[PDB]
Amino acid sequence: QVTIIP
Amino acid sequence: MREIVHLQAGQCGNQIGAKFWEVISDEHGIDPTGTYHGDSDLQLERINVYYNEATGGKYVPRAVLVDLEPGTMDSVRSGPFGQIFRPDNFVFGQSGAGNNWAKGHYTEGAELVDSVLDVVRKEAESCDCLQGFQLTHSLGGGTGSGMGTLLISKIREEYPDRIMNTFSVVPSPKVSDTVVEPYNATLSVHQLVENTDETYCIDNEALYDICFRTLKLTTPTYGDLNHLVSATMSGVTTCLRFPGQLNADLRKLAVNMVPFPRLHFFMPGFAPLTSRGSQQYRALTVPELTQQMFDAKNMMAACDPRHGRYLTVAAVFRGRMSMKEVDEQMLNVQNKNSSYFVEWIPNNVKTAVCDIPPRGLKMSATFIGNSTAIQELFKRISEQFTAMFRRKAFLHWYTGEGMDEMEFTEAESNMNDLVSEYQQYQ
Amino acid sequence: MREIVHLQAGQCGNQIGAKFWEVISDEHGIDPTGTYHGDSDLQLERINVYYNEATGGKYVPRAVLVDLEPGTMDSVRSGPFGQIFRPDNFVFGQSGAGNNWAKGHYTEGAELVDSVLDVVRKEAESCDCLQGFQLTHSLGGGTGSGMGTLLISKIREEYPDRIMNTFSVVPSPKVSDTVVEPYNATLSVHQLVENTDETYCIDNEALYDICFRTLKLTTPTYGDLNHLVSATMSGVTTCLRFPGQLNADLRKLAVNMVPFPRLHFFMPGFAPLTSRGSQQYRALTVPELTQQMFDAKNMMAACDPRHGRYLTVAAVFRGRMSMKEVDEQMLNVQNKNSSYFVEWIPNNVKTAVCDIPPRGLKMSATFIGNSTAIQELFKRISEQFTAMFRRKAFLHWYTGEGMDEMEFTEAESNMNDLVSEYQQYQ
Amino acid sequence: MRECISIHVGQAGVQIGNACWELYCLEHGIQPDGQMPSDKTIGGGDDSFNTFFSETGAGKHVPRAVFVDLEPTVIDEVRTGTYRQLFHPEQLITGKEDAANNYARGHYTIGKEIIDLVLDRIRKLADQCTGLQGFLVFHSFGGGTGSGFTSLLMERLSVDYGKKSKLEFSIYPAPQVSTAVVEPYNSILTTHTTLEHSDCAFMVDNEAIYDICRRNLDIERPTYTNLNRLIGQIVSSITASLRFDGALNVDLTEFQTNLVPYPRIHFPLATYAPVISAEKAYHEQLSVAEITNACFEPANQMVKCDPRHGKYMACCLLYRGDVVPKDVNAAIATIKTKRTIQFVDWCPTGFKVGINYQPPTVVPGGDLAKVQRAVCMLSNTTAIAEAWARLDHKFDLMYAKRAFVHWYVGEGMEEGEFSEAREDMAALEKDYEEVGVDS
Amino acid sequence: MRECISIHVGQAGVQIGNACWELYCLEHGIQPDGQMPSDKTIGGGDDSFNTFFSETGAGKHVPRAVFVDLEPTVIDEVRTGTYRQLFHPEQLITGKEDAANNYARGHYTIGKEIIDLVLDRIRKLADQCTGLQGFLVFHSFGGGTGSGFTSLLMERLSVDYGKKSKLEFSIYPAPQVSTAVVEPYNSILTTHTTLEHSDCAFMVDNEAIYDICRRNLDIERPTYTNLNRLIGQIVSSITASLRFDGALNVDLTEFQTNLVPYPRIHFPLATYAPVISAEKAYHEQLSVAEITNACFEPANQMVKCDPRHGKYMACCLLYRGDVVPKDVNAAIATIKTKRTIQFVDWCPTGFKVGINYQPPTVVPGGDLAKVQRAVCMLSNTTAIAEAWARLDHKFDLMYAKRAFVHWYVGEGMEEGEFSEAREDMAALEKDYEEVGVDS
Amino acid sequence: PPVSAQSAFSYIPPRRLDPKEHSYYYRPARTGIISLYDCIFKRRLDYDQKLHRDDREHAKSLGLHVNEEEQERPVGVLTSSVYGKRINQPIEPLNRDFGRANHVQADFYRKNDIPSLKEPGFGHIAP
Amino acid sequence: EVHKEFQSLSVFIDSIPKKIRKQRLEEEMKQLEHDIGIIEKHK
Ligand SMILES: Nc1nc2c(ncn2[C@@H]2O[C@H](COP(=O)(O)OP(=O)(O)OP(=O)(O)O)[C@@H](O)[C@H]2O)c(=O)[nH]1
Ligand SMILES: Nc1nc2c(ncn2[C@@H]2O[C@H](COP(=O)(O)OP(=O)(O)OP(=O)(O)O)[C@@H](O)[C@H]2O)c(=O)[nH]1
Ligand SMILES: Nc1nc2c(ncn2[C@@H]2O[C@H](COP(=O)(O)OP(=O)(O)O)[C@@H](O)[C@H]2O)c(=O)[nH]1
Ligand SMILES: Nc1nc2c(ncn2[C@@H]2O[C@H](COP(=O)(O)OP(=O)(O)O)[C@@H](O)[C@H]2O)c(=O)[nH]1
Ligand SMILES: [Mg+2]
Ligand SMILES: [Mg+2]
Repeated sequence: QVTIIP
Repeated sequence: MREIVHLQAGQCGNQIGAKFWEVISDEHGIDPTGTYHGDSDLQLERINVYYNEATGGKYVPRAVLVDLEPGTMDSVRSGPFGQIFRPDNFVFGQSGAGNNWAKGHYTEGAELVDSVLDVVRKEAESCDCLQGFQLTHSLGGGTGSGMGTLLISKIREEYPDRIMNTFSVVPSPKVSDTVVEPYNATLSVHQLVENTDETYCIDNEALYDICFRTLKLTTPTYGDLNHLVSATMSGVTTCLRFPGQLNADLRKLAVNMVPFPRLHFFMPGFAPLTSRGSQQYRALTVPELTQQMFDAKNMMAACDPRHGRYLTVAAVFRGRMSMKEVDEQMLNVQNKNSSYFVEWIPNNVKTAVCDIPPRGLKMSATFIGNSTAIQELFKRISEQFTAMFRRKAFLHWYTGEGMDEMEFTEAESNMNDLVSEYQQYQ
Repeated sequence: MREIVHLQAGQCGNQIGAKFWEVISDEHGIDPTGTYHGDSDLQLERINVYYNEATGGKYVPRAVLVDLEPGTMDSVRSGPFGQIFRPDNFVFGQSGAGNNWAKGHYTEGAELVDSVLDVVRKEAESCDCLQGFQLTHSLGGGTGSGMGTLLISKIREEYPDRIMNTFSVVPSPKVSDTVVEPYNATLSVHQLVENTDETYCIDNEALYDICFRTLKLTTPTYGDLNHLVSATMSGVTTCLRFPGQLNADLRKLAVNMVPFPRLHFFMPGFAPLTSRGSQQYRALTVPELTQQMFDAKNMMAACDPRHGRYLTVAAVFRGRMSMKEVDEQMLNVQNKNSSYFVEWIPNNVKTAVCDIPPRGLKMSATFIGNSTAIQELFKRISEQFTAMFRRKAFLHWYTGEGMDEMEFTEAESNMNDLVSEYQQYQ
Repeated sequence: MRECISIHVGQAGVQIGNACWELYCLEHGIQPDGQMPSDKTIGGGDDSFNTFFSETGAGKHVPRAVFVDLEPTVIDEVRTGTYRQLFHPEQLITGKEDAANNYARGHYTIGKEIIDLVLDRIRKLADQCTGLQGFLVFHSFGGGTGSGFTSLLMERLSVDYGKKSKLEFSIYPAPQVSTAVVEPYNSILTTHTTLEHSDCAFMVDNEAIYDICRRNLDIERPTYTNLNRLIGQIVSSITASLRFDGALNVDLTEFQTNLVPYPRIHFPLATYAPVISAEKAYHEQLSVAEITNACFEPANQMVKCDPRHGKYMACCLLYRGDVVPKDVNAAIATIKTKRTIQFVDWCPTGFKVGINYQPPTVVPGGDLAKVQRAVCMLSNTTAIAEAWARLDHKFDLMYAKRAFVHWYVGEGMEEGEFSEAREDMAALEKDYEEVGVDS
Repeated sequence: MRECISIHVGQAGVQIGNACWELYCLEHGIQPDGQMPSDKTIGGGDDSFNTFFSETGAGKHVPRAVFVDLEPTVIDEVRTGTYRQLFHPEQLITGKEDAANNYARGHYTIGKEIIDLVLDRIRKLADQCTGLQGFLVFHSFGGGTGSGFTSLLMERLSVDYGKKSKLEFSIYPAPQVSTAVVEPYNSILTTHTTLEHSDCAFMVDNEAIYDICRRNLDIERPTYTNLNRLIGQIVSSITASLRFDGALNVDLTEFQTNLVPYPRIHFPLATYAPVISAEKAYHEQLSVAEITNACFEPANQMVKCDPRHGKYMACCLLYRGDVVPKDVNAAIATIKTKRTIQFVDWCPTGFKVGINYQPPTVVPGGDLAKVQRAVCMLSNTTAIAEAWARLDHKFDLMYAKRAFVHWYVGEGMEEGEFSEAREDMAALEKDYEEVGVDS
Repeated sequence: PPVSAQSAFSYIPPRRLDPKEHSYYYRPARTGIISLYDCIFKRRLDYDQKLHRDDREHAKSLGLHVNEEEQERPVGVLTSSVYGKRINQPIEPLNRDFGRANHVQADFYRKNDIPSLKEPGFGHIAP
Repeated sequence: EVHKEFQSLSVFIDSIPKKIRKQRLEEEMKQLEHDIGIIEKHK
């Protein structure tokens, strides 16, 4: 539902 | 619900098979790990068709990967989706095929067929309601053709009431990469007409014209060529996995497009194809898609549709649209080209529609075509067979492994018999 | 709703047409990007006539760009409004014609005719109601007059009842830039008389004198001559795309000015053409442009109207005006000039008035004349052809490519017949 | 209970009909939306709009108009204009490509596609009427669609609806001003219909209204938006005895009998009076005894003819507004004492009158002034022998060398029809001289 | 206490029932959840919903239909979509694999293994009903399940329930548009059942309802979800006499006596009127004398047939909404005076009229408009045999080359039934010619 | 481009339209779509019921405020829009005295309820 | 800008570094669209 990237 | 067993054999099939499972893992949102990451809940409702539930919610594909050389295994397991296949499904020997039909069917293939047939029995009874069989191989190879048609003969002795979905890469005239390829072609197609129900023929030369003209690719590598086959590959089983307005299963396509037990050789197609230069200039609309399907340039086999007659056509659609526009241009193209089709079969074209288009696209379609223009694909190999048989060239590799010379006679007899039936029913 | 196809052939006709697509995109408010940046909803009311709307509200023209020298297309795509075309419609070869009529019609164009008819068939069977065509070329070279009239002969055979609107730039005596130029026009007019609905004649000499005296332009380059032609190019079809008080399409214009099947060559014109200084000193009223309309210096050809007789005259007006002013101003001109006009046709004027002018001007008009002044132009070309043909000069290029000597004598017979037709009614 | 059907054909008929339906809505108080504001059954007069409109259950009012054309570039202006809501969306009939100044295109090739949809709405509209009286078809002689399409439209109504009048309003080609060049060819083909399937076809030209606008209306630059409002007032005066109650009322059949003396003489001339601006009406008094003298002025008739060269057969004067019936009686006696006004000896009586108490209502933005009374003249004269003589000379010269013929024979219409229709108009000229000579 | 049992078989019958059961929940004010809140008129009306919904004592209402499909991919969207809580979990019977567009699979091989579940759920439903009236079975002749699973069901429901009526609503192949390929086979093999074990089979196609939505409702691109809403209105119009009160009601046994004159001539038409969008309702008014002439025109028939070539045999008119019986009888006398409507000699009286006191209800977000009345026409005629001639033409040149046969005999059939079913319609078209001729 | 090939008879930019007095209309140009990437990629998955070709969006005057801009202008740019301009400003009030009616149908023919056979009963007041 | 450049190149593909620059622009376009997609999808 959310975003995460390195 | 309804489950499909996938068999992969040969060098050509094993590369396409990694590209098979590349597409529908993205369609169903399956990671290389095996965990489902997606956004819609419609993808999980039919996931047993292609994947098996395992421990910890990880899915493993129901595919059997067989090759007599471990070299092709080292490529598929080290690829993008190489870590998803089951470690026990990899069955391999140690001696290469050597592009011989004898090393795959009579001498070396006989020892490994018990190992192959045991794993599929562990997979067939793992399915709840088995639907059909999907095999992918190359007729011009040694272990794709020699061992691919051996599995057809053994399995059809076990499951008589099933359906066969084979996808064969046929030989090409100018891009001939084997000197023994006309031998391995005729010795495979002789058993293909007997113990199958539909044979989907694909050629390499016709896929180069699609990349050169429709896509305008500067470097048409094998990573993009096999992906273009994969779109038609996952379009034939669209309605077994997704809801639709008019669902069509594989036995429904079988009754529609098979008038006689030996007129069952088809062609494939993929409808929404555009280039990078003309992305902003073409319109993704059903009348524009419909004309694209009936292009002579958009067929995957090196036989022009105009020099033959279309017996029966099927068109599996995807995406959301009104039904009558699909029902109109599939009728207009029948009336405006009446000399192309035949006169004794009303309603040559079969229409099917789904509800979910693929990712990264608006709508989609899939072309499946029966025609009398498949004569030129089989006469062109028969002429290669007769010129080499009269000089007995390269026959010592075949008589030296345990086959008589008379076996070449019925193989040439049946292929002249097969194209006789196409011409008699013209 | 009503449609016309556009085609561009030859180097001269391509850049004139390239100026055309810059002109109407301004009147319809289309940016070079392709978006609609305009202020009135009457432009979008009938915008499909020349444009195909792509999805997302981007508009592309209905144009086919064909030639033999791909360096010309590199200039057009680098132009101001060159980014809107369709690269799938782009047809080009590799060997130039070298200004040879036999090269464009029999040597090179026979292998390219299949690719140019397949792309005009894509834009015409996607149509709703098709009126006709607009092909721009010139009679001076081997590229524009060789295959330019070949596209006329192929389409008219396969479309029997349509309208052809070609725009031929006519060779001139003084400003000849080609030494084989009379040989290009004589072979081109052989099919233009028979196979064409109508032809506008444009002379490079008359475009200079309009720019020299009426415009008083310091530098009359090729960028301004095409804009001078393109104003008349968009003026002929204002009754199709814009509402007007007196509507008349091209076939209405076709039946008015063609009394006999071989007399369909029209002399065009534009109406509010002035200098920079005298704009403050003039008055824009409908009686004022009529005195400007009938000026022999304002005609786009070097055919003196006072040396012949007028068969049929037309005038398409634009902007708001009282319609009684128009009828009196082009009835008084027949009364005060009776010997010039014909006597066996009463009411020589056809009236057309639209309600929207070109932008930046209060109102505008367009002049179309069908007079017997053209016969001096035809006897000019036929005399220069006669001197060259009797000495067997410059026949060495054509004869070795498949040309016979009987066609040049037949072409002279077809020209001199047409000269006798015009003087027959004088 | 009394109704009329309005059909509009071609650009000339339809754009006149845009002026007709704006005059009709203001006369009854109905907005262009179609809803009567506050006049439902109170002050209503439910027969006042009944001859032209149709009331719905909600309260909307639907006209009796069937707009038909072979171009979209004329009909789509009212689909997007003010009157998109008044008309029924199936009444608005739209073609794809025009006959384009060709009789044979609008009669033989293009027209036959659409007529079965035209007649199917004529059948649909006629069944809603309790009692039908006649048609109001507007067209022009010169063009191709206005000549071609209505020629075979009337022959279908002549075989389907037998005993119904067909009041046709035709725009006639002027002797001097003319737009098309094939106009002499089209009118010769048109008049073959008017001699058999027509019962009363009024003819009007463009040139005479130009001069009336010049010297009476005092307009320097006359416009097509001003010709049509003047034509729309006459057709609103013909049907005045149906909307309104007068001293003596004339419905459609009553003035048909006393105007048509012979089966081949049914082309009367219409004239309106008084046509003045609002500048000159203070300085001019208006009385009954002089508005009818303005009718018989040689410069006021709306067809370019000289009535002093011809003799009259019958006349019809439909007075409106505050008109005393005695003042008409003294006005008729004034006319026959004039020596210039010539009548045939076989018609001792020639004047039919009509009075109505409804004064004219001018639309806002118009140029016609407010007058107490107005009179409309319908004269059946012999003066239009010369109007058909000059047009026959126009057709004779162009046909002598076979000009513009190869387009008409291309559609299929065989060349013998040009000779067949020419000798019919030769027979029509001789019919005036057969009956115009005294006994 | 007047009940109806409806069976939806195949992909077509189930897909209509999604839009069919949309209306019956809306008419009685019943939520998709299955409850009735404050929408009830007390003191009566309890039998209005007792025809289709049965009241579970907890307050839940469960429907009275059986959904059967050998393919689980269609019911799975009903089981998970909008109506998961409405239907009872045991009225959704599914199989294992589809019939694959084959009559052989749907009737012997896989159509036999699930019929004991299908027939016993009928027996559990029929015991609850105090008064059973008949069957309303929905399927398609061209399908594999529709041709298959109806044929042996009618072979077994006609011995369990002898004298009960059987009303059928099937989808027939269109003359030009046709989706599947084996349709000339599966249409021929189904009709051997219908002539012996089915009393009155109402038949429609797909092409004739595409174009009705084109120029009447002004929708250029209709969808299957638009076709099924229109068929869902007619069945609720046919059943409307059991639900509500009226001037004179026509129940199930009534209009089978009025429309079946011979044991083998029982194949009528269907017609609904008026079919308009929301925009045309305001302009054209809706009268009793107009909506009945829409039914008899050839353009509004929902089967691609020409009624003018045939000769009518018997009819039935079923008016709803505000209807006065004077208007109907004056409208019928209009019909009898038309020469285009032709009747046989042996049927002097041919019109049966039923009235109801309920206006139609429109679905939210639908295409149809709010109309204050309705009419449905159920016409027996002899023009149906023209539609069965062209499908017989499809069979003969396809069976001459023995095409598509090995898919049939390989499942358990015999080839001899192909000749037996072809000779059945040889005698059937012989019957319509022998009956329609005048004596 | 070459400077000799350049000319200043007609230099047309990507035209930002001037203040509304400078245009032939009183309308500024539409801003349109500001992102070409959004215009190309964010198309519509849906289809409309009433338009037959998805190529031509404005098929039959779909969503065009032509008459609205005509009434926003004081006088129209079309001659065909002259007729209905001044309806909202009337000159004379309507005359309704001489209008035909049906007093015969209003007084003689009644619908129903048969007043003769039943007593006046409730709510009857003598005239 | 990458789209304008790519449509600004000519129609010939014969030259080796012309082909290289076309391929490099195509690869940049694919990576660019992948970037925009993985930004836009999650929100
Ligand atoms: N009174 C009046 N006459 C008009 C109007 N417009 C055109 N006309 C007349 O109509 C004549 C020609 O007919 P058209 O307007 O072209 O219409 P048509 O007869 O159907 O001919 P086409 O539409 O071209 O087929 C011209 O000579 C004009 O005099 C108008 O708005 N008002
Ligand atoms: N009008 C209409 N026809 C439908 C609908 N759904 C299916 N059909 C028709 O059903 C016909 C054939 O039946 P099928 O679509 O094969 O479905 P089926 O009856 O279950 O047949 P099988 O799945 O093979 O057993 C098609 O030609 C469709 O026209 C629908 O919702 N509306
Ligand atoms: N389309 C396609 N064809 C392939 C591919 N790999 C091999 N082939 C074809 O397979 C033929 C040789 O097959 P081969 O490797 O000898 O098969 P094997 O000996 O049975 O493993 C060649 O003619 C190729 O055209 C591939 O990735 N894609
Ligand atoms: N108006 C205009 N005319 C041109 C232009 N370039 C060349 N011409 C004319 O074209 C004629 C030569 O025709 P040519 O170029 O040989 O025709 P081609 O064979 O089709 O290329 C000359 O007489 C020029 O006047 C231009 O940019 N504008
Ligand atoms: Mg017109
Ligand atoms: Mg099904």
